[PDB]
Amino acid sequence: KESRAKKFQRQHMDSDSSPSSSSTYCNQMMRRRNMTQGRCKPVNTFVHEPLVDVQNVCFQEKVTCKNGQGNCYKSNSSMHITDCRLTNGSRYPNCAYRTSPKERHIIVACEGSPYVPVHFDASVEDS
Repeated sequence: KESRAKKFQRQHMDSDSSPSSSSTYCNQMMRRRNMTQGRCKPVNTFVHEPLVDVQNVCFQEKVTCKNGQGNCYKSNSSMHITDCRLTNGSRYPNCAYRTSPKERHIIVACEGSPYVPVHFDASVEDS
């Protein structure tokens, strides 16, 4: 009863929660999202925008992927997100990140049917 896309949602898509995330949000969240299980994540970037939005991206714009195909795409515009990068030389099992409340574009790799983001690449700075 599980799927791939769904995993991506609870992976980077944190819309559920509200903005203004400065506290140890990521520091823990990232770990609570089953991302620090067994090991520690070097970096990450949550999202404060609704999926429906990110999804439209795959239909709004498109971009190249690691392989070199149009498997990737970029949001037609900026989007609320919560930066999350390791800090204090933290390491597994320890995991400390710096929650950075910001809002900008993003690039994700959508696939399958329907066309939804099943992976996250990295956030953008500007158009």
